[PDB]
Amino acid sequence: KGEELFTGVVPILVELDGDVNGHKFSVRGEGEGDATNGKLTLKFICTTGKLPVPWPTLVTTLVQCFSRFPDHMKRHDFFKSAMPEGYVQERTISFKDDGTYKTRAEVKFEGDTLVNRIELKGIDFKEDGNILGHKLEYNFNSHNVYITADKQKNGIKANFKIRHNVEDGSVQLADHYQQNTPIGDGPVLLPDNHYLSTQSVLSKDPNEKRDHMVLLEFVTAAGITHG
Ligand SMILES: [Mg+2]
Ligand SMILES: [Mg+2]
Ligand SMILES: [Mg+2]
Ligand SMILES: [Mg+2]
Repeated sequence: KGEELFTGVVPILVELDGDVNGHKFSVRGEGEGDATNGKLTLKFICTTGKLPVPWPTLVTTLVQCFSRFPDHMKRHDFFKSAMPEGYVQERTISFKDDGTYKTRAEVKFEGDTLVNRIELKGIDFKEDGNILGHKLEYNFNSHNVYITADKQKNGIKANFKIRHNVEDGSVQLADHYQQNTPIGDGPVLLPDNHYLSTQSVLSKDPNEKRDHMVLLEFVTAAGITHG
């Protein structure tokens, strides 16, 4: 159990219910994860019609348990150790000079499937800013996510800044503050100030008529040799 549950290719299910400035929407995703290789392959669909925000702004919200960990650090993998009961993942995403997403998700196994279920509330967005104005490019940069223990709630925190490319060559910053807490009541592995590195590629299914996002991710864990 724990890391043993990720030994092969694991089916994934993602469900997001969103409300941004009162615009409600839903997203459903399906695909597979291979933690041994740090590989994720997912396809997301907006089931309610058109997405009212850019797909990229939802990437980080839409399963860090799939990171590839080198064998010595595996005893610091909070995310797999909390499995299969899972963890709660909460974020405040503050878009620079624009609005804020508040997210609460539960990540856990439902049988053989790793499930990420999310509620997202977005507030204070500008009607013709980069988000509601859809001025973000359909691409994604690579980011490191620095993970620190928070042994008071028996979990981890992370702070990181996502850089979204804007169609005019500027970069829309999305400041992320993240908290994860186990759902189960037992002890879990806590990290020694490590980081997760992620790389993402966004594309489109040519046969798909619905508003959608195909996503391929690498994700790997690594210790901080120095700053
Ligand atoms: Mg719906
Ligand atoms: Mg988009
Ligand atoms: Mg890309
Ligand atoms: Mg939490």
